[PDB]
Amino acid sequence: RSVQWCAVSQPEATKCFQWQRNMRKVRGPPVSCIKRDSPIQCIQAIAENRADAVTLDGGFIYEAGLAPYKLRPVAAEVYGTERQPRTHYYAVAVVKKGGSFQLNELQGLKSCHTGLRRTAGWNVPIGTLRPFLNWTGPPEPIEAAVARFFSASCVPGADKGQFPNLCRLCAGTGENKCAFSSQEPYFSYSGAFKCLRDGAGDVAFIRESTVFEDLSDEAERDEYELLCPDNTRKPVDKFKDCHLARVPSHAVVARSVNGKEDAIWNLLRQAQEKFGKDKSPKFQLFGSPSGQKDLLFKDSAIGFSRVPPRIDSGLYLGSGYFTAIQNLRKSEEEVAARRARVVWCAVGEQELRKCNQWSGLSEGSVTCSSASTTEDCIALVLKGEADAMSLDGGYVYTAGKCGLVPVLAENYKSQQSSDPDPNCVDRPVEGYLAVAVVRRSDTSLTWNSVKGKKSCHTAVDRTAGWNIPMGLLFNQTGSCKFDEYFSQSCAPGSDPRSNLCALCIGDEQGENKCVPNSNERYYGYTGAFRCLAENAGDVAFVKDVTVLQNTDGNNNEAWAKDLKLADFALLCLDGKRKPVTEARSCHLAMAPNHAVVSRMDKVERLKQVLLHQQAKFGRNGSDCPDKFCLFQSETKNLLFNDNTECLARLHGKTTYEKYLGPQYVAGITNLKKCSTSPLLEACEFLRK
Ligand SMILES: O=C([O-])C(=O)[O-]
Ligand SMILES: O=C([O-])C(=O)[O-]
Ligand SMILES: [Fe+3]
Ligand SMILES: [Fe+3]
Repeated sequence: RSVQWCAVSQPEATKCFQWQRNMRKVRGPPVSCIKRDSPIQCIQAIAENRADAVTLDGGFIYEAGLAPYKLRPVAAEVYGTERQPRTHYYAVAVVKKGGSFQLNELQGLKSCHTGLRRTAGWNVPIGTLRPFLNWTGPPEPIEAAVARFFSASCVPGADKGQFPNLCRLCAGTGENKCAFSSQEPYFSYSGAFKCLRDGAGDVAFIRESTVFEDLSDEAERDEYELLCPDNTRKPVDKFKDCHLARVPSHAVVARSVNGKEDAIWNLLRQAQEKFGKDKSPKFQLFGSPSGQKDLLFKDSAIGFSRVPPRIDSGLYLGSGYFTAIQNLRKSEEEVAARRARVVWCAVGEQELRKCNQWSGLSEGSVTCSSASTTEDCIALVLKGEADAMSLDGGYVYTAGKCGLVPVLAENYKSQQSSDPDPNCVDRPVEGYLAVAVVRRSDTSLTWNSVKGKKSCHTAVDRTAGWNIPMGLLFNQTGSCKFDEYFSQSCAPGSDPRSNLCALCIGDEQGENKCVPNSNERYYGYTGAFRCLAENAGDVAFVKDVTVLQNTDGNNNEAWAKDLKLADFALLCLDGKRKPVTEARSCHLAMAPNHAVVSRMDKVERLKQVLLHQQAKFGRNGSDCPDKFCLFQSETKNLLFNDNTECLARLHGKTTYEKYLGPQYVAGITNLKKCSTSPLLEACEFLRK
C-alpha cells in the first residue's frame, strides 16, 4: 500500500513526483503525491485521510496537534553533520554590520520574517520582544502590537487587510504580495534573508544555517552578525553562543490513529539511504532545483530520526516552546497568574477528589490536574500542563531522566531525634525500611525459599515493592524474566494478561484489575499489604510502617479490622525471620523518601506554596483538622503518605542523582536494561 505525501505547492508536487518515479524505479516502497495550497489544508488532507504524511515547522506541528486534527510527529529532520547531527536548530536574529542596535533597540526598525506562526520567524522573536510590545492582550491580536513596534515588516501570511505594516516589505506581486508561499520572494528562511539582504529589512529572523547556505563566500558572510540576547553582537558562527532560542527540528506529522507510521518510517528510511546526502543524482531528497528552496524537506537535512511513540506535539515541542506558543494568546496577567499557581497532578479519582478539596483551601495557589497513571502525570508536568506531584524514589529516577527535579521530600518520624518535631522542614530525611512481610504461621517461608511463591507488590517500578525485591533476585540469576520469579503476583501496572497481575482485584466491581492507581484495591503500600492479609499472596513488599498502621484497630476498614501485628513477620536476608518491630535489623534495603518533583522553572514558587500550605493543612498545622489535613487520606495515602510528618528541605541533593544515590541509581539502571518505559524511551529522545 502506498503512502500519500501532501505537497503544498506545484514545485513540491513536482519533486514528490520525481520522488515518486525513482522509488518504484529503484524498487523501493511507493510514494503517492497530493497537492494542496497549504499546511492547514495539508493538515486536513491527513485527518480525513486524503494524504498520509507532511513535513512541518514547529509552529505547525502545534497547529496540527490540535483537535479536531490531532496529528503527531513520527520522524524528525536531522540537521548538522553525520559526525555531529542534531534534531534541533537555533532561532537567530541576523543583521548586517556597520550599525549597532541590540535586541532592545528594534522598535521602529524594519524586520524580515519567515512567515506567520513559524518558530524562527514569528513565535521565537515575537516572544522575545513581548516586553516591549506594550501588548494589552486579547482581544487585540499581538499582530496589531508588532505592526506598531516595527516601522515596516514582511510577515508572509499576515493579514494585509488588518495588518498592512506587517506586509509592507513583502516583495511579491499583486495577490502574491505577502503570501505564505513561494509566490512571495521573501518567504521562508531564504526570503527573509534576501529581505535583509536587499536592504528591505533591518533584521531577518531565521535559523543559524541560512547565511552559510545561501551565502557562497565566507567573506560575503562577514557583512552579517547576530543580535545576542545579551544585547551584544557576535559573529554568525557564534550561533551556539548567541541565539534567541534552541528548537525542535521540523517533523513529518501523521494521524495518531491509523497513522501508517510503519510505512512512512519505512519509506523514509529507504529513500533516506538511496537518495540521502549525495547518494544519487538521479534524485535528491534534500535538494531542490535552482531558484527553489526547501522542497518537501529542508535542503541539507542529513536524515530522519524516529520519534518514540510516547510523544505528542506537546512533548515533541518541549515545555519551554510549547507553552510559549500558547502564551502568544493570553494577557500578561493571565500568564502571570498561571505562574503563581501550582497545578498538582493527581493519579486517579480519589487522589483527584482530595486535590480539589485542597484546591478550595489553597486560595487559588493550588489547582488540580489528573491522569490514571503516574507516568501520564509526569508527561503533563513535561507539557507544562501540570507541575508537581509527590513520587516514589522509583519515579524520581524516571522523572530525573526526564529533566524534572526533587523540590522537597516527605519527612517521617525519626531515628527518634524526636519529639513531635518543631524543626522538621530543616530536618534531614532518613529513608524507609523496605521489608518483605509474610504471615507468622508460614514458619518455613524464608528469604531463601520465597522465590516461586505468590507475591504482592505495591506497583511495578517503586522502590519498596519492585525495585528492591526484584533487584535482589536479579543480582543472583541475571534473569530478565521478572514474571517467572513468583508463580502469580499482584504487581499493578503490569500486563493484566500476564502472571504479574493474576491475584489483582480491580475495584469493588471487579473492575480496573491490575492498574497502577487506587482503583485497584491491592495497589500501593496498604494494597500490597491487604493482598497478604487476605491470603492472596504469601509475601508482600511494603515498608514496615505499613503493617503497624494497618493492624491493631489502627485500620478500621473491615478487611483490616482484626489483624494483629503478632501474625506478621519480616524475612531477613540472612534466612532468619523476625517480628515486625525488628525491622531495623531485619530489612531488604533502605529506600529513599518520596520527594515532590517539578520542572526547574517552577521550583522557588513551589517551595513557597508548599511551605505555606503545610503550616495550615500539615500534620501539626493550623486548619488541621478543623479544616483539612494535607497528610491524611486515611491509609490510602492519597497524594502524600499519611505518615509524612512534613515536607523537608533538600540539603543539596537536588538532582535525581544526588538525591537517590550512586547505588540506587546504578540499580534502577541495571533493571531498566531488561526493558525501559515508552516514557523513558521518549525522554531519551527529547534529551539528546
Ligand atoms: O522556523 C522558521 O522560522 C521557519 O521554518 O520558517
Ligand atoms: O516503595 C513503594 O513500593 C511505593 O512507594 O509504592
Ligand atoms: Fe522552522
Ligand atoms: Fe515508596
